[PDB]
Amino acid sequence: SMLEAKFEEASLFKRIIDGFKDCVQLVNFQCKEDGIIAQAVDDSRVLLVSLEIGVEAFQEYRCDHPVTLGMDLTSLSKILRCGNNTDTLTLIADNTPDSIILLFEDTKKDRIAEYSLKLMDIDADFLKIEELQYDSTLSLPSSEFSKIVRDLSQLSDSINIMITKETIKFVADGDIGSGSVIIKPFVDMEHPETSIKLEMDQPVDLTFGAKYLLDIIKGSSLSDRVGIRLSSEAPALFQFDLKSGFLQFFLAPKFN
Amino acid sequence: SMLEAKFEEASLFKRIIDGFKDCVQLVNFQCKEDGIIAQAVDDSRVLLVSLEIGVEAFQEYRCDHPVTLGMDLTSLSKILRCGNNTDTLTLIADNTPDSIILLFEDTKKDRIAEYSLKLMDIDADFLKIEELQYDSTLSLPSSEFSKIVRDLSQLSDSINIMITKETIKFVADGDIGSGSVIIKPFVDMEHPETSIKLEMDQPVDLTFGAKYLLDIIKGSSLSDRVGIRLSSEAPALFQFDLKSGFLQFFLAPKFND
Amino acid sequence: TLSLQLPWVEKYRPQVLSDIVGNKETIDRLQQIAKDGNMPHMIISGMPGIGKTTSVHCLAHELLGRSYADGVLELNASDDRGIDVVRNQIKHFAQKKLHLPPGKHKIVILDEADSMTAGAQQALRRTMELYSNSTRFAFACNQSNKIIEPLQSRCAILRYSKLSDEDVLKRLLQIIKLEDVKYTNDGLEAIIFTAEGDMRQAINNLQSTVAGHGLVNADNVFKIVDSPHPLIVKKMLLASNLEDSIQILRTDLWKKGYSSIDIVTTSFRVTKNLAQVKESVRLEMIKEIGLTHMRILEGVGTYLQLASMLAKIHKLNN
Amino acid sequence: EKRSKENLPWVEKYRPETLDEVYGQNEVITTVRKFVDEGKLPHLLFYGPPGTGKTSTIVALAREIYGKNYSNMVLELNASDDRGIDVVRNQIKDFASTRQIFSKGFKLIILDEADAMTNAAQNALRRVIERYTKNTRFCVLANYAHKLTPALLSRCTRFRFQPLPQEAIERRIANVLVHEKLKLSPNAEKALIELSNGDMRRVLNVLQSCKATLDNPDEDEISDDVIYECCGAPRPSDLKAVLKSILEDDWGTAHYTLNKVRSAKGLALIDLIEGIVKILEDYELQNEETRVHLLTKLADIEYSISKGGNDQIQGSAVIGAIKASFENET
Amino acid sequence: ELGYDILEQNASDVRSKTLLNAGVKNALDNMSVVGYFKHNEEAQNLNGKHFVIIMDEVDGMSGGDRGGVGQLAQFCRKTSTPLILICNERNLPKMRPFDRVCLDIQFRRPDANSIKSRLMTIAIREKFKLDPNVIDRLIQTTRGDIRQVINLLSTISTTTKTINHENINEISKAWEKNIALKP
DNA sequence: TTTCGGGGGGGCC
DNA sequence: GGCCCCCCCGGC
Ligand SMILES: Nc1ncnc2c1ncn2[C@@H]1O[C@H](COP(=O)(O)OP(=O)(O)OP(O)(O)=S)[C@@H](O)[C@H]1O
Ligand SMILES: Nc1ncnc2c1ncn2[C@@H]1O[C@H](COP(=O)(O)OP(=O)(O)OP(O)(O)=S)[C@@H](O)[C@H]1O
Ligand SMILES: [Mg+2]
Ligand SMILES: [Mg+2]
Repeated sequence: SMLEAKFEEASLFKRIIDGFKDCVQLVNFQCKEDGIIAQAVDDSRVLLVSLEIGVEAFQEYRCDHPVTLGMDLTSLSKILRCGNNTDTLTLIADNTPDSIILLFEDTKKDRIAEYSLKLMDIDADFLKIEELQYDSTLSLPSSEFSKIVRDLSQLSDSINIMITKETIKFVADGDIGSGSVIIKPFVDMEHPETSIKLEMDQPVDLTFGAKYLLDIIKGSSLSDRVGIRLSSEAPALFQFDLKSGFLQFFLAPKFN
Repeated sequence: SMLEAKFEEASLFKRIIDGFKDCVQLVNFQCKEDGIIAQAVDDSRVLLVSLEIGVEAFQEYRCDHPVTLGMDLTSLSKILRCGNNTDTLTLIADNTPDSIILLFEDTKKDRIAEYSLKLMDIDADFLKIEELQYDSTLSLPSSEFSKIVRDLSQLSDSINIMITKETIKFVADGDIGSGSVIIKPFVDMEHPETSIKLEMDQPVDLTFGAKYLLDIIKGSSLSDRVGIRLSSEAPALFQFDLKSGFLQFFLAPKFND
Repeated sequence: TLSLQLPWVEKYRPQVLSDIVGNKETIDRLQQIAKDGNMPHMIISGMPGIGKTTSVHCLAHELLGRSYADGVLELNASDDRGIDVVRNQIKHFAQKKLHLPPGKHKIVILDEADSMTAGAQQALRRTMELYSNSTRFAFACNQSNKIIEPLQSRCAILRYSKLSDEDVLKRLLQIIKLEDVKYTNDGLEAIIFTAEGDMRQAINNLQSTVAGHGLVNADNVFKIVDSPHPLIVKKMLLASNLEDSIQILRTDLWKKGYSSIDIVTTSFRVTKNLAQVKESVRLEMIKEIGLTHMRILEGVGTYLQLASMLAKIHKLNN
Repeated sequence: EKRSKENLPWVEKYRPETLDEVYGQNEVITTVRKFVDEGKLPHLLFYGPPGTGKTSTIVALAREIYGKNYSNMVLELNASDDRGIDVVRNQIKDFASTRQIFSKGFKLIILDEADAMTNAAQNALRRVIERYTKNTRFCVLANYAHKLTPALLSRCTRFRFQPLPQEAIERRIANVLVHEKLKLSPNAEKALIELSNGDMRRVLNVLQSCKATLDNPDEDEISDDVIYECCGAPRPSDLKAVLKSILEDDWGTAHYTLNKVRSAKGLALIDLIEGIVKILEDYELQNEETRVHLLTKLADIEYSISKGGNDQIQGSAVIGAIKASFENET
Repeated sequence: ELGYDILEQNASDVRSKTLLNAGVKNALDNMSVVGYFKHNEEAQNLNGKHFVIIMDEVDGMSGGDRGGVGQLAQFCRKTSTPLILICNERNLPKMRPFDRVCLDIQFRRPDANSIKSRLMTIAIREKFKLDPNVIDRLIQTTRGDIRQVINLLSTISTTTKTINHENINEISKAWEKNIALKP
C-alpha cells in the first residue's frame, strides 16, 4: 500500500467531510509526501472548495508518489457513517488505484471493519488558486457570522457585504423589509476569541447569494474564527483554520 | 371456555406479534396444555417463523384439548391496536371454534371490549425443521447484529456470512463498493451480556438476502441477545429467546452460481 | 430423483463467437472487433431464438477477459430499469474508474431494451456521449421501433436474420455428435420444419425426443411435436371446396383441442400474409373474419360460427 | 375442507391424486413420467381445452417428485393471485434464487392459467427463467395460446392435452359407478359421452345429478331418459321428428310439430338448433349453396338467440331458413 | 468561440421545479468562479467571467421532471445570462410554453453535398475506399444523420475495405432508418 | 376525444 | 418507509 494515512480518530475525517459535504458532489484528492489537498467545484460552477490537511493531523502517514483519487461525497459519507466515532481510521491506497480502502479499527473490542470505495474518473484540472492581493481582510468569530447570515437569509435571498473605514455592513435588502447588521472593529482582553479586526485597504462592496453562504456557515462548527477576504471584484475567500491545515470557500460574486 | 389464556399486560402479545408481522401474512397457532406454538411462512417461501410462547408467560393458561387457529396477522394487529396498553388481555376459544375472542379488560373501570376474529381453514404441518447437528453456532448481542446488518445492507442487497476458526465475517459487495466486518469471540466477566460465543465444527460460508435479514433484525426489541446457527445444506436459524418461549427465523440461503 | 440435468439449450449455449451459426457477416464483424477492440455503441435486433443475447455475452466476455466481473453491467426486464436507475446506477458505473487493456472499455448490456420507458432512454442519451471514452452500450431487442430515434442514431444497427435450415442442421448435428444421439434424416428434417428458424425450439424438441422415445425420427417427433397450426389454418383457408375446408377445420383443429379464439386469430394473421391472393379478396375475408372474431369475443364461440365464417369466405372467393 | 370427502362435489372428489389416475393423455403422461424418472425435467407448458386434466397432471407430477409435502416445496400461482411486474421481479425471483427451506431439491414454479398474465410480466419472466435454470424449473398451463408472448413459448416445451377420448371416459365412468354403487344403461353411457364433448367435469356433474334424480339409487338403473330429463336436452327422436316435419311438411304442420315437441318437456330452442346442425352436417347435399345458406342463417339465428329476443320468431326463422336452404337442392 | 463559460444540464439531471429553483437559478445572475480563476491572466476576455446556460434535450423531460418546462419558460424571460435550449421536435403541445419567449432556430437535415469532403477525409485517414457516387445514397439511408452515417462507415469499414456500387445496396437495405410517419 | 387495469414516477405524510 | 395522486399505453 503506497498511501497509508492513519487518523488518530475517525471524528476528524468525518468532521472535515461534513464541513463541505452539502455544497459539492464529487471531490478529488491529491495525496503526496507533504499531506492531502482537495479542490471541488459545485454543480453551479460558482462555489469552489479548497481543503488541505497537513502531515500533523495524521498519527502515521506514508506516500511513495503522488496519488489522485476521485470520489463522491455521498458514498464516502455513507461508508464513514458505518464506522464508530471512537475508532482509528486508516486510508489505504495502492499503486494506480481503482478503489480506496477505509479501515476502522477498535483496539478495545479488537474490531476491524474494511470498506472499499470505488473511485470516480474526474478530468477537470484543479484551478490555480494563486495568491491574490485581497483589498480587505476581515476576521470575525464563527458564532457571530453564523448567526448574522442565518438571520439575514430569512429576510432576503442575497446579502451585500460592505467593508469601509471601521465599518462592516451586512445589508440584506429583499422581500422582507431591509433589515441589516453593522459591526465595527472591536478588541477584548478577557477572551481574545471575540476580537473583530479590520484591515481594509480600498472600500469593498460585494453581494453574494444566500444558499452558498448558508452552505459555508454550515461548516462553522469545524473552527472558531472565520477569515473573510474580500476584493473590489473577485471571489470572496472564507477561511476556516483547522488543527493542521485549512478549508477555504471561494464564492464568486453577483453581477453589479 | 375450551381455551382461556390471560396476558397480564397486552403489550407483551402486541410486542411478540410485532416481531414477525413484517415478514409473513398468515399465521397458524396450535395451542396445547404446554403453551402456544405458532408458525408462519412468507409468500416467497424463503423465510419461516416459529414462536413457542410457554405457559409461564400467562397469569393463567387453561387448554383442554389441542386447538388450531388460522389467522391473518394484519387483522390481528388491527384489532390489537384497538385495545389500550394498560389492560389485561384474555384469549378465549371454544371447541372447534369459528372465531377467536380477544377480551380487553381494564380493572380501573368496568369497561370490557370483546373482539371476535373469524378464523381461516389453514391446514398445514410444522415438520419441525431443527436439523440435529449444525456446523457452527454463535451467540452475540442483538444490537451488534442489527448494526452490522443495517450498515452492510446499505452497500448490497446480499450479505455473505463466513464462519472460520475464531472468526465471523460479514461481507457485502455492492455497486459503490464493498464492506467487510470481522468479529472474533471474546468474553468479559464484568459484563457477560456483551460477550460473543462461537462453537465451530466445520467452516461455513452462506449468502443471504438483505431484505430478509432486515426483517429478522426487528426481533432484537424482544431479546438482548441473538443466537445464529449455520450449517451447509440446511437453512440458517436465528433464535431470539423470550421470558418463557422463543422466536425462531429459518432463512434459506441463496443458491451459489 | 431430486437432481436436475442441465438442458441442452444452456449446456451448449455458445461460449465463443465462432460457435454462433447464422448471420455470418455480423458475426465476422463482431469477431474482428473483438480481435482489434474499440467496440461501438450497438443495437442488436431480431426474432426469438437466434443468438442475440449469446452474441452480446460472448463479445463482452472475449473483450474484457478477466475484467468481466468489474467492467460489465448487465440489466434486463427482470431488473428495475426506471428513470432513477438510469440516472444513478448507470451514471455511476459510467463515471467509475477502472484499468483495462489499451483498447478495451466498460460494457453496459441492456437486454430486452424495448421494454424500457421513453424517459430512461432519453436520460441515457448524454450519458452515452460524455463517457464514450470509457464505456460502451450494447442494446438487445426484438422490436427496434421501441427504441427512440436519438438512441438509434448513437448506436450501430445490427439486424439479425432468421437462421436458415442449413445452419440449424449444422448446429443440431454438432449437438448430436457431442451427445451421441441416434437419429434418422427424416427426424432431423421434421425438427427443422417445426423449428421455423428458432434454434431454442429445435434443441428443446430434440431433447424432448430421445428423452421421450429415443431414436429421432419423424414418427416420434410428430408424436410429441405438433405441426404448426398456422399451416393447418392456411390449408383450411385455401381449400377449393367448402367441404374440404370444413373437414380440415373439424379433424385437424376442433377435434385436436384448439380454441375458437386461437383459430380465428390465426386465420386473421394467415389471411394478412397470403401473397397468392388479391388484396381486395383478402380484405373482404378479413372483414368476415373480424365479424366472426367479434362474435366469439361476445361469448358465442362455437363450431357453427367457424363453419359460417368458412362458408362466407368461400362465398367471397367465387 | 370440512367433514369427509363424501361432502365434496364429484368433480373434486375424483380428482386424480397420482399420475396413473389420469386418463386420455397417455402420450403426455408417459413422456412426463420418463422425464421425472431420469431427472430430465424441462420448462413445461400444458396447452389444452377446459376440463382435460392439466392441473391434475401437474399437481400429480409435483406430488411424485416431492411427496406429500409438495405444497411446501413449490410456488403455485394462478389468476386468483396478483402476478404483476413487481410480483415477478421480487417473489418469483426470490423463490428461484434460494434453496429449499424444508428439504433439499430443485425449485418448481407452477404458473397456472398463465394466459391471464400481462405482457410485461411475461417479458420480465424471460431472464428469470433463463438464468436460474440450473436449480429451478417453470411450468405453464394455458387454454388460449394467443395470449402468451412468443418468447415465453420459445422458452417452454409444449404438450397438447387433447379432448378426452371415448375409452378414457368409459373407464372413468366405470370407476365412478363401482365406487358409488350405481348402474348405468349402455344408452345412458352413450348419451353421457355424446353430451360430454370431451370434458370430464360435465360427465361427473351430470352423473351426480342423475344419481340425485333417482328415487332409490340402490337398485335403480340410470337410463338415457334420466339423463335427458336431468339435463333438459332434447331426445334424438324429438330432433329427428322436428327435422322430418320441417323437411317434408307445410308451414302449419312444421310449426305445430315444433311447438308440440318443445312444449312436451319445455325444451330450449338452442339445444334443438345444435341437434339439427349436428344431424345436417352428416347429410350429403348435392349443392354447396344449400350448406352455405344453412350455416350462415343458423349461425345468425344462434347469435341472435345469444342476446335474447322473441322465441317464437326465432323458431319460425329456423324453420324458414331450413326450408329455403333445402329448396336449392332441387 | 465567444469566451463564455458553459453551464450545461442534460436529461440525465432531474430538472424539476423544486431542484431547478434551487440549482441553476442562482447561476442566472452570478459570476463563474472557474472563469475568474482560469482567465485571471487573460486580457479582453470578458465573456470568460460570464455564464452561458445550455439546456439540452428539453423534449426529454418526462414525468421525472415536474413543472420543469414552465420554470424554463419563466427563466427565458427573467435570465441575466445567455440561455440556449436544444430540442429535437419543436411542434409538440408540451413545448407550447416556449411559444414566443425564445428566438427559434431551425436546423434542417444537411444535404449530401455538405458532408462530402468530410467523408473523403474520413476515408483517407481510415484507409478505406469510399466511392463518392455512393455517398449520396448513404445520406438517404440515415435520413440525413451525420452521427449515424459516421457510425455506419466505422462499422462497415471494420471488415469491408471498399464501399462501392457492388455492395452499397446491401448496406443501405440493412441500415435503413425506420422513422414513424406523422398524421 | 374516449368508458378498466396495470405500470411508472412524483407529491403529501 | 407508506399512501395518495396523476399521467400514459394497450397489435405483432
Ligand atoms: N446462432 C446460435 N447458435 C447456436 N445456438 C443458438 C444460436 N442461437 C440461439 N441458440 C441457442 O438457443 C439458446 C438461446 O439463444 P438466445 O441467445 O437466448 O436467443 P435470443 O434471440 O437472445 O432470445 P430473445 O430475442 O430474448 S426471445 C442458446 O443458448 C443457444 O443454445
Ligand atoms: N384426464 C382426466 N382424468 C380424470 N379426471 C379428469 C381428467 N381431466 C379432468 N378430470 C376431472 O375434472 C376435474 C378437473 O380437472 P382439471 O385438472 O382441473 O382440468 P383442467 O384442464 O386443468 O381445467 P382448466 O384448463 O384450468 S378450465 C378433475 O378433478 C378430474 O376429476
Ligand atoms: Mg435472449
Ligand atoms: Mg386447471
